[PDB]
Amino acid sequence: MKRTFQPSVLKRNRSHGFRARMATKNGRQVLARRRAKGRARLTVSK
Amino acid sequence: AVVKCKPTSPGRRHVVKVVNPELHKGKPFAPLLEKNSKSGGRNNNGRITTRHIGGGHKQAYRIVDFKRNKDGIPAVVERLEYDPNRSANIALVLYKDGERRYILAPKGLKAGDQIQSGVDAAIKPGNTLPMRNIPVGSTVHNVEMKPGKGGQLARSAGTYVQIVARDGAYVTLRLRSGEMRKVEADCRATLGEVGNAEHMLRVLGKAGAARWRGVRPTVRGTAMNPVDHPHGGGEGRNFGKHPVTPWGVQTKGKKTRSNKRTDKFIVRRRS
RNA sequence: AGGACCGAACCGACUAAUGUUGAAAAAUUAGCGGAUGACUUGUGGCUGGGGGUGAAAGGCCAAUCAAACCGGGAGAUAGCU
RNA sequence: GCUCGCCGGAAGACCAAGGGUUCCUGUCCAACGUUAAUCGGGGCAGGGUGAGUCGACCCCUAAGGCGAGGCCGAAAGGCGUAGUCGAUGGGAAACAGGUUAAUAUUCCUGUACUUGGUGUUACUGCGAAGGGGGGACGGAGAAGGCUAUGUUGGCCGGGCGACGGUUGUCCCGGUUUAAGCGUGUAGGCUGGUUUUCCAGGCAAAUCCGGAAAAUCAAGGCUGAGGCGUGAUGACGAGGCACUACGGUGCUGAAGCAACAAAUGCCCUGCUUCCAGGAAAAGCCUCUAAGCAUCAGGUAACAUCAAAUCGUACCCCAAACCGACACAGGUGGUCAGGUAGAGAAUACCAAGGCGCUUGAGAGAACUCGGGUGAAGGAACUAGGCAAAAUGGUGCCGUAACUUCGGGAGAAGGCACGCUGAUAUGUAGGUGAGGUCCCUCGCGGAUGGAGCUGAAAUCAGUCGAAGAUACCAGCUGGCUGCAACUGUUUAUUAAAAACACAGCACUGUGCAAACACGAAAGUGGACGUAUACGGUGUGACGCCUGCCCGGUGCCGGAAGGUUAAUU
RNA sequence: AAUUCCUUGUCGGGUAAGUUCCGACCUGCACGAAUGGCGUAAUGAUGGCCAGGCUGUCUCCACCCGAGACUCAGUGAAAUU
Repeated sequence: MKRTFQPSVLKRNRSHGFRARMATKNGRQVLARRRAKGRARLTVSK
Repeated sequence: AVVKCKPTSPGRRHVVKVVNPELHKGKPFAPLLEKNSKSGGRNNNGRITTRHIGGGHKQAYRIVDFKRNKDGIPAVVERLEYDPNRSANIALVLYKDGERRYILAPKGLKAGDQIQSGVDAAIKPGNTLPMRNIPVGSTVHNVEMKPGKGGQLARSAGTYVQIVARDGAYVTLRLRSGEMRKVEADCRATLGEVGNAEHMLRVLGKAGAARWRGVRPTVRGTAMNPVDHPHGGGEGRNFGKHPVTPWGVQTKGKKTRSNKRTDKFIVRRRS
């Protein structure tokens, strides 16, 4: 049976990449929250 | 010619085809072609705005000349062609100077016929002149509404217009819908009718034929749930309300013309 | 010639048995339907929650849908256990 | 190591996606492996990925995204022009052999090819963000000509049989070779060259398009395969010597023909139909502004340059998605033998495996199968399940019907092997020879050799000859829906939803309508034979009566009635 | 009647025996003409009924071939309380 997660690197970066987060006001607020919390990995870049 | 297919299988019993051997059996004129991508009834917001649109056969757009502003240069018809973007056919013409263009095919035009446009043009089918120089009571097609922008009326398969009177700078016309409209006596019009009269006698014969045209199936509305359509549902087939669109409009007599901007070029709207 | 006929790949899911702390949070075995088309499939793209999409079942929208998920108002209110 | 069993259109081989050292060698057995473990995709250490030609980057664009100014919007922000990004598509070049414990079209040997820069010589009209050509495109069907590949014969090497026979019409094995370069065939398309003129291609133009003459018909383009060369080479079954019995030096015979034949190639072709089938650059041409003893352009030779990143391994699976070493899911490529219509099915080749608990016993009962006396649906809500029918050719076939169907209706007969007709027939393929020629990959004639159906007659074995696998039960009456299709992923596949057809009604274009505070976009680069909404639902015969109520469409005399004054 | 409460309406067909099925009758509780009426060849993993063939479905079960169940060695769960 086909499951929900079908990996694809190209789509992963275009949907949740660093540059995708910096392209909108709301996306830049996601990074600000994660920086304040101290996350070691801000995005899924690599 | 109208041809009825034999019932060799279900889906062919009721098929009626219109065949015209005069059409060109070859590729069209490349220089007068353009890309035409499908939309699916969706606008720049990505939402569906017109339903029942989707799929179909790939098509290319033919650049047709609706203005006919080349005066004083006779042209000769080369061949008739099939146009997928419209119900009527088109004709490829060649001017003396060596230019080619596409025009709507009149009723009785063939290969080799001569056409011309201008004030001094002859009164023959295929010629375009301002309505000021056209006699009253004659039949025309591809009528301009404002001088210089190109024809917009009577462009379908077998449509035409009739000039009924000429009072001043305006001419009164009877449209195919029966409406009495008047436009300025400076708009160009083409003599004759658009010849595809047999286009109305075709019978698709099966559901798949409609899908080839890009038409998607229509759901009635009385078969839906109340949350989806005013006609809603019910135990069985109830329908105890007045007919109505989605979004709540009558659909059974309620007029919806609310322009009020022109309100002068209409006399005998219809019926 | 054909939304034509028989039938593998491929796409579906009508019947029975098994399984039901299963091999599997929907499968296996034996039969079954379509199979040049309103067909099927790879890669990428667009439509966002009182909104989308829907050959229309209140179906589907990340194992969740008569109003998704995450955080916040929030220690909502509970004449009831 | 010797046997046995299983897969073989995969359970074999090579990749993309995804994973990220799982790859190779040495060493270790606590934990991990559903048991033991000396073993492992486990622990520890070392080693391994070599490119001008493969891919990425790069040049070009599709859907779509972003978007200087701009338009619009309380703020945030939305749309969009010039532009700039975006493959799943277009765009230059390498083949065979050898080699490592682990990489190679990347290293080695042999033999090739492509695009640029600089320089020399000779001859010269060069020049763009512009014009034209080209790139450039659908479905189905029909053959013909070929190759991959297979079979047999010939040839070369070896063999004479654990038990009757086996010096022959006997047995086993091999019989292989590329890109490139030259030739330009089967076949496809198009009539050529010359001169003058012209409201067109945003200006120009020798180019494209158009018009009028003259002169010849042989001109050109495209094109699988074959042949030659590459190759006095490489490879090569088997021998002879090192020899830790793990392997390398040296040497090495034959290397031809016929027939059969693709879903691959000629073919982006040809024929035909309606639903009428991407874009841009590279590339080939034409000139403008400009520059001409320069600069640039064409050809030959020499020389230099071609960077950077990926390359191990798994990839229908124990390494990816499912919490697992999980009977599930996952796109592309390669396609041997006998029988067969076949990529079905049965047994096999190359190759790969026996699925990570075993040993005994031979109770009830459960699961998956085989057979059955007499009866044959008496079972049961119901023939659920099971049994049964099953192939090819010929004969034959009802009611009804929209004349196509119903129909494979139903039903009946014949099927193996051997010999002859015919020491292998009809047919297919086609050598030598003879003659001719525009002598060439030519044509006519010619028939050797090879290959090979079906039918009839006679004989013969068994209980049974479509013997295995494979492979329709059939008929009569009737409700509903015309039909092919669609639907509750995970208890409902239907009489429900679609449907062609029919009717009513709205809409004259800045259309109605829909998404949007707006701009704007879809409808549509469409124009009433068009588009939206609603009901009905092929086709045939038909669709009656009622406008009081509610809605919708018209009408003006009167009464009543808002803000305002 | 996919519509009929009374109801297994009444008569005929089929069966030794038919609340179902088929054909008529009309007392249509409560059919009816595009939320269409009545017919209709072909089609259907659609509903009901009757025959031929066929059989372990059954009268009524018997034997046999395999995988578990049982014994030995290794590893070693769960609901509940």
